[PDB]
Order: sequence, then structure tokens, then C-alpha cells
Amino acid sequence: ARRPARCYRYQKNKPYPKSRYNRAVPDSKIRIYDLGKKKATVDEFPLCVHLVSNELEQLSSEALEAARICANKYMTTVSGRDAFHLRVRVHPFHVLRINKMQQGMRGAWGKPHGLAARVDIGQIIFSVRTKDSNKDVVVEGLRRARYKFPGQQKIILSKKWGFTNLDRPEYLKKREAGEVKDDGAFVKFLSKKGSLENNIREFPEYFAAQA
Amino acid sequence: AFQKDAKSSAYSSRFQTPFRRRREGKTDYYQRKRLVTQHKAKYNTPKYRLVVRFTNKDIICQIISSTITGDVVLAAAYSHELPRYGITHGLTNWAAAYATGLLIARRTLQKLGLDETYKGVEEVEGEYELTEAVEDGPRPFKVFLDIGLQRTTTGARVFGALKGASDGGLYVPHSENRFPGWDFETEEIDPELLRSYIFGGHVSQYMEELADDDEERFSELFKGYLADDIDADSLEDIYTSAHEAIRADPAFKPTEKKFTKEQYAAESKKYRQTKLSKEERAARVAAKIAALAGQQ
Amino acid sequence: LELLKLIEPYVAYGYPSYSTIRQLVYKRGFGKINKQRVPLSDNAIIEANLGKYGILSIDDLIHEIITVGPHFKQANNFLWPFKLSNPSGGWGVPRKFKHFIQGGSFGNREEFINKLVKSMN
Amino acid sequence: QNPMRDLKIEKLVLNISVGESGDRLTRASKVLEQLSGQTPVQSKARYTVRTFGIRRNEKIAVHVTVRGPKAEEILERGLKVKEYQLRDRNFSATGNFGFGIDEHIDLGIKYDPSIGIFGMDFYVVMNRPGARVTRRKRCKGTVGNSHKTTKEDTVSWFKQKYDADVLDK
Amino acid sequence: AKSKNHTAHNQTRKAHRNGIKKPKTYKYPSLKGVDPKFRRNHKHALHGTAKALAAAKK
Amino acid sequence: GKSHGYRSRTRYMFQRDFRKHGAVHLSTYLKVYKVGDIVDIKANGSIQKGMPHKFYQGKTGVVYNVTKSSVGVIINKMVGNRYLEKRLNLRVEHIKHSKCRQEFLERVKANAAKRAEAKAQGVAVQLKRQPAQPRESRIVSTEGNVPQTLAPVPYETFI
RNA sequence: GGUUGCGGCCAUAUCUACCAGAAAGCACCGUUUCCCGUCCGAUCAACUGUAGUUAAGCUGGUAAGAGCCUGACCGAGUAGUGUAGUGGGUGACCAUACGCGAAACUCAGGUGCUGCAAUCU
RNA sequence: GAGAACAGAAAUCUCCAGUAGAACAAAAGGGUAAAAGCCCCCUUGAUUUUGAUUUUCAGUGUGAAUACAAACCAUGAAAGU
RNA sequence: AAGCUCGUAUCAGUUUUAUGAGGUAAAGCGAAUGAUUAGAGGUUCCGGGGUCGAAAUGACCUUGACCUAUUCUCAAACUUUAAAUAUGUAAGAAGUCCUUGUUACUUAAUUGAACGUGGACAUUUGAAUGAAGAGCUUUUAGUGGGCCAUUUUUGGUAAGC
Ligand SMILES: [Mg+2]
Ligand SMILES: [Mg+2]
Ligand SMILES: [Mg+2]
Ligand SMILES: [Mg+2]
Ligand SMILES: [Mg+2]
Ligand SMILES: [Mg+2]
Ligand SMILES: [Mg+2]
Ligand SMILES: [Mg+2]
Ligand SMILES: [Mg+2]
Ligand SMILES: [Mg+2]
Ligand SMILES: [Mg+2]
Ligand SMILES: [Mg+2]
Ligand SMILES: [Mg+2]
Ligand SMILES: [Mg+2]
Ligand SMILES: [Mg+2]
Ligand SMILES: [Mg+2]
Ligand SMILES: [Mg+2]
Ligand SMILES: [Mg+2]
Ligand SMILES: [Mg+2]
Ligand SMILES: [Mg+2]
Ligand SMILES: [Mg+2]
Ligand SMILES: [Mg+2]
Ligand SMILES: [Mg+2]
Ligand SMILES: [Mg+2]
Ligand SMILES: [Mg+2]
Ligand SMILES: [Mg+2]
Ligand SMILES: [Mg+2]
Ligand SMILES: [Mg+2]
Ligand SMILES: [Mg+2]
Ligand SMILES: [Mg+2]
Ligand SMILES: [Mg+2]
Ligand SMILES: [Mg+2]
Ligand SMILES: [Mg+2]
Ligand SMILES: [Mg+2]
Ligand SMILES: [Mg+2]
Ligand SMILES: [Mg+2]
Ligand SMILES: [Mg+2]
Ligand SMILES: [Mg+2]
Ligand SMILES: [Mg+2]
Ligand SMILES: [Mg+2]
Ligand SMILES: [Mg+2]
Ligand SMILES: [Mg+2]
Ligand SMILES: [Mg+2]
Ligand SMILES: [Mg+2]
Ligand SMILES: [Mg+2]
Ligand SMILES: [Mg+2]
Ligand SMILES: [Mg+2]
Ligand SMILES: [Mg+2]
Ligand SMILES: [Mg+2]
Ligand SMILES: [Mg+2]
Ligand SMILES: [Mg+2]
Ligand SMILES: [Mg+2]
Repeated sequence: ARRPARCYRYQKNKPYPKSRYNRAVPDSKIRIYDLGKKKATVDEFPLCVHLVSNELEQLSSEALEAARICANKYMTTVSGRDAFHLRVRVHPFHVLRINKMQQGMRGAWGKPHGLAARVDIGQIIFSVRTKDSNKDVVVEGLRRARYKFPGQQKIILSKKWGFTNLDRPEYLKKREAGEVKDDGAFVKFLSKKGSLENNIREFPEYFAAQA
Repeated sequence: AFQKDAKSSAYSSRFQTPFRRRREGKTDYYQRKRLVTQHKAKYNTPKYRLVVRFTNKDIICQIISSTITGDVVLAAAYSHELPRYGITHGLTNWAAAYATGLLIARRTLQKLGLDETYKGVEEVEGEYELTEAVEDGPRPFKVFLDIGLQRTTTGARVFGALKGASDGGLYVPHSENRFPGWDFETEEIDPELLRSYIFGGHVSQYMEELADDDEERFSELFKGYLADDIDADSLEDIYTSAHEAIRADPAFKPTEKKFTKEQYAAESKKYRQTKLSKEERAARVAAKIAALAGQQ
Repeated sequence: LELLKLIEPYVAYGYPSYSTIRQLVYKRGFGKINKQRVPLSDNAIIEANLGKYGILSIDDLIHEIITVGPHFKQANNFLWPFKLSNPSGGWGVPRKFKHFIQGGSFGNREEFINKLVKSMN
Repeated sequence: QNPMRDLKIEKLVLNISVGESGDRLTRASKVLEQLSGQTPVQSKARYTVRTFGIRRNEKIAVHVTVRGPKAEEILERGLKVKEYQLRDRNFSATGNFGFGIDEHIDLGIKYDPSIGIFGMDFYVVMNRPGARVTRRKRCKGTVGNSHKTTKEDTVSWFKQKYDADVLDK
Repeated sequence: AKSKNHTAHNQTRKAHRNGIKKPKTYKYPSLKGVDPKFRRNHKHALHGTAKALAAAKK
Repeated sequence: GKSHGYRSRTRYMFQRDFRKHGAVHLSTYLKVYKVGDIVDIKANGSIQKGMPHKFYQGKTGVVYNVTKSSVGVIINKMVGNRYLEKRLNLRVEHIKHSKCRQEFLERVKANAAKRAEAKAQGVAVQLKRQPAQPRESRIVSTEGNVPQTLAPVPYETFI
């Protein structure tokens, strides 16, 4: 009864979110978006590989969930549940309607039927962060997930430290200086702005010349 | 302040600060808008306001107009001018409030031409009356009472001011029911009383009434009235003759002065603190990352 | 300039040489005289109407035109829009309605206007 | 420094929370009347509870705000009942303090079985001079921190004059 | 029998056939809607100067 | 069915400007309009009495009347293939004097000047506005400036 | 230059924390006979200017402060967009041509200007 | 938020913070902070006359509305409304 | 269709300059509202469970909530910002100044407002381009099923819908 996804591939209509106006919509099939060792520190996982959209299209909550299960399964089986952090970078917020079918085309406003995430070209879909010594296995992970999606998607070796915002060496320069300090699984960076006082409170490690 | 209180970015960032003169708790714009706006078909006709304001005991009377560049003082009389006319004491009181107003009426009605025509009531028996138009003559100078934030109470002295400008010769449209000695329970004004207040009957009568119930206080205050041997009775003529004197020469004298403007400007930057240079500031910060960081 | 901008996909234009303004005026030069579109062909036809402004010959005309003189509005309007034929040996492009830059014929093709205008004149 | 950033008492506001209107509440007004000297004020229920047995606008309680020397007396004479031992709470972080005492007879006041017995909240609000700034009509401003009434400031104010205790931790 | 509901198609075509007629300006417009207190007096004022400019030609 | 009330569609249009709610500042009332004055029309939502209709938002007209708290502005509205005349009764809060004409008005005063400045001199004026002319010949130096050569750049990613 | 009364623009004025403020002025402050208002002379009303104080108000200054204001080829000629083609591509979409062109961002600078009147070491 | 007998998640009392996160019959959207919200006080302009205007438009009507003129009143110390 | 009054006059499905209006596209969400993934540090005399317990407004763990500074992601009916296209007005003789009449309106006021009288400055008289001219009046036909393309776009899986 789930209509073939072919029916909703393109972004033909304009964002129909769940809202006071909507309300009666079904739940998302994709519901966990951070699998693997997500607790891990930024320093632990330098390599970041991406699944990247080559199309302006729509991905279902279902094909997200399916593809989610697929990679995470591969990645843990071949490198363990703690070898990687899988983040789904895309949330299915767009409600899809259907004209269930007395009468025919008279007043044919659809009922919610399913959700899609609307995705750009170049838009990242999955991100994974590991240790470089896991590349091929991570890559294969995403490769197998690709099969679970319509559209063309590219997989890109990133230039960045993990899910961090700086390329590896830039992160390095900062980190091997004062600057970087640890958070949940991210990092707080030293600002040259704001109170001098509770700036040295945080980051005691900065405020030193050499080593 | 307390931790849990403390204003975030968003609070402050979205904040619509009021008019300064409102944050200052000084100017009430709702009344202002309605005090000042003129009939659009009365073109550049200014709408003149009679500002009355009481300091902690100095009474201010100005006649103002408005200019998008900033209001314009026609003329100003302060009750601290009253020693000139023979009033050295009690310069916050109803009868001082009267005199000062009277002064401001005479002063401007002078500088306008209708000095001679429009004398108002020379008598002053506390009768209720605004100044009438001369049959074939210049209509009187018309002014509207800018009370400010004064609470309109019946007996209030903001209106003592009013009644002096009106007794002066100014047209200052007004009713009785806020003058001392208006009857709550009959639409009726005892003028035997409001006369008193104009001449300061309540103060004087307080004096005689303390002359022999308690002299500890009557010297604790009315200290002045003693030190200058002015026991009650005289007080009505004190003011009566100030009246006389005020009408006889409203012309305003400025302070003699001593020390030029230039000079006050000197011995004041003495006590004014200098804003700092951003070069200087970074030499405070770097200074501080030398101290608080480098392990003292 | 903003006018031209608006009509690029429908015209061809460029900077014209003295050579081609001369052979424009000499060969297909006509005046608007009580409307009527009278051929130039004698100098008195010009002095007659453009004489008000200096300008009393076919070469005075040309001159006021190429130097964009102080009286160019009058001078240029005096000339009826030139009516030339199709480029003789073709447009050089296979498809006309593209920019010059994109291998087609419309747009500002600059000093290359002359090579054309001749073929069509 | 310290000149007259003293510590006077702003006002004493005792309040009787009756659960209802009528005879019980009027007798409880009568209590506060002949205790304050000032004719007291009634308060209506703000909403409706049905388990507290009250309707909106019900006239549900009485209270009175007593200032000046008069306050000193009653504060004192309840501080009697409380044997001059409060608690670390009772004292707001903003600097006032309040205490509870049931049986109003236990401070002057005879009995009379036609006026019965009532309990009473005592609440002393503190300030320094120049409080008027945050209170008058014009130029309504705010007390600078170095003048705001702390809690600690008041507890020692309270401890010292009165020779009472604070107890607890 | 449903049929076409509404279109603006081809309407500017038609407006432009014969105009969009620039609004037409007059020196001395009307006093229509002008405040009557004004107009009452303004009448007497003109009457006045008219009379004067008559007495000018004596 | 459809809805087409007096102020319909005017959500953001009569809205109030970010951090500019509150009283209208007192100059809006000190300004002085006369007949023949050109004014720009923009509704102030906080002021409900005497609002223009939405159509006349961002419209410019001429004062034809002056009353106690209002000016009458005449606008040319065009309907069909023609303009008709509309007198709008507006409150002084929805009107401002228009700058649409000061450049002209400035230019006239200016033109009268350099015309008498020129007359009293030896004529020789030229004072119509001419549009942006093409720029002249010019020479660009290399003293301090040799052309840096750029090429196009290969494909990259950073992600 | 300070201050006050009335202002214009309405944060470069607001927010948080400290610190300094001569002189005048404002202020807090004293009193309850009178007009006046309160549950309460706290507000509001009167009266003194006397008995007191810079504590607060107020003004200013500090802060790799929050905010706000300004600038810049910082990002970015990016996104978006008007125009063109018998351009590419199954499509989704995408390039190219003549034009217009942001927002975030990043960095720097700044933190009330000023009108009328009176007053002041 | 922190405080006060019975008193509890919620009763009434106080102080701090509070850009409006409330409230303004009603749908929603605009709007409003010494107010447009809450409390109080005084009231009948929710009145009289007959035109102009804006929206819808044919530039008809109807409904609703806007600014005046000419009365008579309300309220306010007043400007005003 | 008939014309009529005029004629370089005045005219414009265009640009330019000056000055307004707008909340779409984009963008934003460690900015309001509303959604949404993840941890990290907080806070309870105060949601619940557990060890100690005579209790504790007791200590300790515990998961929830709330707070703080962070993090992935969204909006036709959200938004601080904010385009491109499109859109109001102005670019002079019906102009800009000066001199001082009229009134019952209006001003404290021959103050102002409006309408004038008398006087000073001509086509580089005030951007561009064009103009087989401009304005005006009367009357009457047919029509009041429309359909298509590119772009914007709503419903529909879709349609030669
Ligand atoms: Mg599309
Ligand atoms: Mg659709
Ligand atoms: Mg059927
Ligand atoms: Mg069906
Ligand atoms: Mg339905
Ligand atoms: Mg695929
Ligand atoms: Mg980021
Ligand atoms: Mg907070
Ligand atoms: Mg921040
Ligand atoms: Mg008022
Ligand atoms: Mg050839
Ligand atoms: Mg050949
Ligand atoms: Mg051939
Ligand atoms: Mg071909
Ligand atoms: Mg040939
Ligand atoms: Mg001291
Ligand atoms: Mg009970
Ligand atoms: Mg049918
Ligand atoms: Mg059909
Ligand atoms: Mg039809
Ligand atoms: Mg609708
Ligand atoms: Mg209809
Ligand atoms: Mg506000
Ligand atoms: Mg109304
Ligand atoms: Mg001093
Ligand atoms: Mg009494
Ligand atoms: Mg007192
Ligand atoms: Mg008082
Ligand atoms: Mg100090
Ligand atoms: Mg002050
Ligand atoms: Mg800062
Ligand atoms: Mg485009
Ligand atoms: Mg194409
Ligand atoms: Mg692109
Ligand atoms: Mg509403
Ligand atoms: Mg107010
Ligand atoms: Mg009715
Ligand atoms: Mg009809
Ligand atoms: Mg009708
Ligand atoms: Mg819209
Ligand atoms: Mg968008
Ligand atoms: Mg943005
Ligand atoms: Mg987007
Ligand atoms: Mg958000
Ligand atoms: Mg939108
Ligand atoms: Mg245009
Ligand atoms: Mg021509
Ligand atoms: Mg012709
Ligand atoms: Mg016909
Ligand atoms: Mg028909
Ligand atoms: Mg038919
Ligand atoms: Mg076509």
C-alpha cells in the first residue's frame, strides 16, 4: 500500500511540514540519526567520509531508515560498533500527500502519506567519522547504502577533522596550541572575544608560549 | 543580579528601548503629544505651554513652544527670584507658587506689548475668573498648563501657579475644582479660603497656631521667620507688597555672575574623567594576560 | 546604452568606421523632409534643412555624425533609417539569434560591425 | 561607606488566611482591626479550588500593612511568641523576613468567645532610606546594589538589635 | 458544464489599443472637498479684492 | 469562499518596523502641510483612524486640503485604460513631505545662480543635465605596477 | 565644561559588574496645623528649607563584558535573478551569453549627538 | 525566583526579576506598556442636520469606513478627546 | 463610422537622473516563534525509583525533567536581514524669486492661510530617444464557450488532465 517511491521522487510541491495546519501526519520511519561510538572525542576520529547528493530530489523516511540500517550493519560487522560514528545528516520534514480512493477528482486534497527529506545537489546525506585505518571499510559502508537511494550520490573523502569544521592541519595548529577544549563529542574553541576573566577559567592550557 | 535572572543575548538583542526622556521618568509623551500638536490649518502657530514644575523647593515657571529641533522658552520665572520682590522664606508654598506664576504672567505680557492692556485682577479677592478679551483689541496671550507628572488634586499648588498666571493677565483656560476650598459636596467654591492660600493664610495661621501649643517645633521650623522677626500677621502684607512690587517691575534681572563661562569650563574638566584610547586598552589586556596567565 | 542593452537579442551593432558611415550616407542616405523620405544626392537638399545648424553638405552631414557633434540629434534624425539588404555573402554564422560571442549574430560585435554593414549595403 | 544606608523597617504586613467568607472572616478582620488600629483589607479568592472550598472573588481572607513605630511594637510582641528564635529561611534573599504564629491571643489581646482564635502570618519588609526612588511617580529608578537589602545584612541586623537567635543551617 | 473561471489574458492588449490615457492636468483645479470654513471666508476674500480691483479702475 | 476586506492581504504591510513600535515620535506632528505640497503615503498601523487603503501605500500625491488633524491628498488611480482622480482624507501620521522634488528644487536655485553668475560674466553656460558620458582616453602607468597574471583554477572540494 | 526645567533624534542612549564625582543643582531627607488621598502621610497632598546625607538617585569612568551602531574587493561577484539559444542531459537538473546582485560569515572602529532657557568654582 | 501559622501541586501575604512571553466578546492577522491591557471616577457623541471621500465599482447601488462643515452635549485643571 | 477644435504642439506598453513603496527568491535558526539529532556541564527543602537508614528540609547513587555553553536538521500559512523583475512621484512659463492688497477664516499680534495687484530672469527654458502630429465629442457592430508555448504556479501518482 506504500506507493512506489517513484511517485514522489521530484520536489514538485512546496514544503508541507507537520504543523498546526497539518497535524494528522504519520511518524518518520527513520528515527535514530547518530549510530556508532557517538560519545567519542573529536581527537579520536580524524577521518570523515561523506555521502553526497548529486541531485535535487526527495528521500523517503523509509529509504533513509533502510539505508541507515544497511551501512551501520556493515560498518559494525567489519569494524565493531565502536570503530565509527555514523551521522545521518538529513531529516525527513516534508509531508507527502495521497488521494486515497462515490466520486473521482472533485476536491482531491491528499492525506499525509509518508515523509521525505528534500535534498539539494552537493547536500551531504550521511557523514561518518573514524580513524584513517578504517577508510576502505567506512567507504564500503556508504557504497552499500547508496543502493538504498534513488538519484545519483557521490562519496567524498573530506578535508576536515571529523565532524569538525576545520581541515586537519588547521585543527592541529589550534589544538597543539591552546585553543581547543573537549565537549560532549565536539569541541569548544578559545575566543579572542569577550571577558578576559572567564576566558582563562576555561582553557587554562592556553596562555603559554612554547610546549 | 541573581544568577537565574540575568539577561541573555536575545532579551537584550530584541529590546526596544523607550524614548530617553521616558527612561528618565521625566516626560509623559501621551500628554505631550496632546499638549503640543496644533490644528493643521493653523499652520506655524505655536502652541504655548505654561510649564510648572516643583523642585525640592524652588518653583519653575516657563512658557514654552515646540520646534522639531527642540522646544523654545519664551520666558522663565523661578520662585527663587522672589527675594527680589520681598519674599525670602517659604518658596515652595502655595502663595509663592501664586507669586511666581503672577511674575511669569507680568514678565511675558510685558515683553509682548499687552503689558499695559491686560492687567488681570489687581485686587485679588480669590474670585473665580480668567482674563477677558478687550472690545476691539488684541486677544490676550493664550497659554496651556503643562503640569507634567503632578497629580491633579484639589488643593494642589501646581494650580496656585496657574491662578497667578491667570490673575496676571494671561488667558489660561481653567476650572475651580482644584483650587483650595472647593466643595466636594457642592459644586461650589468658598473664595474666603482660596484668597487665604494666595496670601498664605494657611502658613501664617499655622504659625500663630504653633506660637502657643508647642514652641520647640515652632522654632525647629519657622526658625527663619524668627531670626528675621516676622511673626505671622505681617505675612499677608509680605505677599501683598510682593504683588505690588512684581507688577511694578517684572522685567527679570540675570545673575551678576562672576567667573566667566570659560572659567566654569575650567574647574570642571578637573573633575571629569577621560575616555581611554584603544591602544591603551590593549596594553591593559596584554598587561593582564601577562599577570593572570603566566602563573603570577 | 541601457536601450541597446534591452534589444541585444534582436539587433547587431558595433563601432562604425569613417569608411562605412561615408558609404552609408553616399549610397543609401535619405532625409526626412515633411516626412517624405527624400534622397540626398544634391547638397542643396541638405543645407535646406540641416543648414540651420551649420552643415550644408553630404560631407558636413557625415562629419557631424562621426564626430558626434553638438548637433547630432538633429543631424542623425534628419537621416531616414537606413534600409539595407541582407549581408551579401551570408552571416558567417549558422544560427543568427545568439550573441556574437557565442558564435551567432546579435550583440555588440564592435569594429566587426563594418565588415557586415558593408556586405548588406 | 556607611552614614544612613542604615536599616529601617519598611512595613509590617500581617495576614490571616481564612478558608472562607462570612462570620469567620469578619471575626478575623476584627482581630487585625484592634491590633493594627487601621481598618484592614479583604482579599478575594483568585480562582476556584472546590477542595479548598472557595469560589473566585469569594472574599476569603484579611490583612493589614502597618508602618512606623506601630510596626515595631507588633513585630516585637510576636517576636515574643517566637521567643526570638527564627530560622535561616524566613529571611528572603531580597532582605525581608516573616514568621508564623497561631493563636493571636498569644500577644497582648484577651480572648472573647465571640471572636474566637486565629493564626497569623507576620511579614516584615525591610529597606534603607531613599527607597522612595523605586516608588515615587517621577524619575522612578532603582536602588544601587551597594544599598539593596541583602539577606545576610538583614539577618545580622535582626540578630544584633533584638538580641534574638536565627538557629538552623 | 464547467467552463473557464477567470483570466487577465489579453487585457493590457486592450487597454493599450486606445490608451492608458495620461491623467490630464488642469491649472485651477476644483475646490471640491475643500474645508467649507475655509471656502466660506475665501469667497468673501475674493469678493473683497475683486471690489478693490474694480475701484482700481475709476 | 473568498475574502476581500478593507485591509485584507495587508499583514506585513501595516506592520510596524522592527524595534520601532510604540508612540509615534512627536516630530510626525510638528511637521506642517500646505496645499500643493507633494506627500508620500505610507500607513502607520498603530494609528487606526484615518489610515489610507492598502492600494495607496507607497503612493505619492498632492495636498488639496488641510483640516484639523488631516490633509486631503489627491492621487491619480488608474482603472481600465485611464486615470481617475481620488481624494484621500489622510491623518498626518500616514503622510510625509516628499523628497521627490527637492533635487529639482535644489537644481533650480542652483541653475538660476550659475546663470546669473554666467550672465554677469560673459554668457557661456550649458546647464541641462546630460547623462553619463563614455569616458575619455587615458594612460595607465606601470611605475609600481606590473600586471599580475592569473589563470583559472583546478577543481577542488573542502568538505 | 557641570547642573536643572522643557526638548529633538529615540540603545554609539540599553544590559551586567565594579570605581570616581569638586562646586552649584537635583536628590534623598524633616513635619502633619491646613487643602488633599490612603488598609498604611510608602505613593499621593500640604508645611519647613529648618534638623540631616552623598548611601542611593543622578553624572562619569573601567570591561580581550552582553547588546547595539558604523565600515570593508571578509565572505561573494557567491546565492538568488531579468534577458538569449533547434545549448547539454532519459530525466532530475546543469552549463554558457548580455546584465542586476544579496544574507550569514569574518575582521576593524565605535559606545549618545544635540536645541531653548536658567544656573555654577 | 526567594520568602510567611493551619496551607498540601494549587487558597491569602511580601519582595525581586519580567519587550509584553498577558489581556483587549469572538476567527485570524495587524496594533497597544505612565496604553489600546487592570482598578476607579464622571457619563450618553450609540445624539442632531445635510453634503464630500475610501474599499468593492459600471468608478451604479448596498454594507462598512475616513476627514470636515453646522448644532447640542460628555468628560478633563487643561491641551484635548 | 462621422467628424470637430487645434497644431509643433502636446504626445510615449522606452531609457536616464532624483526621491519613495514592497517582504517574494535567496538567506537565518549557537536571532523571536515553531519543528528536530546528539552528547557535555549544571540545579532541586521540590517527579519517581534504590543503598544506608528511627527520621531528617539526611548523605550517597539513579533516571527524568528544567538551566548553561555547545551540536546535526527544517517552515505556504516562521523570521531579524533582504534582492532581481515589476511599481508611485518629480525632471519648470501652470516656472523661481521680490514688492504688499483682500477676508467674515486664523493669530497674542495685518500674525497666518488662501486669491490677487506691481516688478526682476527666455529657449542649454533646464535629462535621453522617438513622434506620418495632439486633443476632444457623438453614435453603433460583432464578442461576452476560447485554446496553445516558454517562464512563475495550485490540486492530482499521473495525464494530449
Ligand atoms: Mg520547479
Ligand atoms: Mg503540485
Ligand atoms: Mg460519478
Ligand atoms: Mg480518486
Ligand atoms: Mg477538506
Ligand atoms: Mg543511488
Ligand atoms: Mg557552525
Ligand atoms: Mg534566563
Ligand atoms: Mg552569543
Ligand atoms: Mg495626564
Ligand atoms: Mg562580397
Ligand atoms: Mg565570394
Ligand atoms: Mg552567393
Ligand atoms: Mg543549421
Ligand atoms: Mg550590396
Ligand atoms: Mg553617607
Ligand atoms: Mg476553610
Ligand atoms: Mg453549465
Ligand atoms: Mg474543460
Ligand atoms: Mg466564461
Ligand atoms: Mg482566502
Ligand atoms: Mg462577487
Ligand atoms: Mg515600548
Ligand atoms: Mg472607531
Ligand atoms: Mg553638595
Ligand atoms: Mg489627617
Ligand atoms: Mg514622608
Ligand atoms: Mg507631595
Ligand atoms: Mg558613591
Ligand atoms: Mg533625577
Ligand atoms: Mg562589546
Ligand atoms: Mg536567471
Ligand atoms: Mg532550454
Ligand atoms: Mg549553481
Ligand atoms: Mg487579535
Ligand atoms: Mg501616559
Ligand atoms: Mg446605534
Ligand atoms: Mg442599481
Ligand atoms: Mg452607496
Ligand atoms: Mg505575501
Ligand atoms: Mg525560502
Ligand atoms: Mg539571513
Ligand atoms: Mg533552503
Ligand atoms: Mg529557531
Ligand atoms: Mg516565506
Ligand atoms: Mg518605471
Ligand atoms: Mg524627432
Ligand atoms: Mg507630423
Ligand atoms: Mg461599442
Ligand atoms: Mg453585449
Ligand atoms: Mg455563446
Ligand atoms: Mg510562442
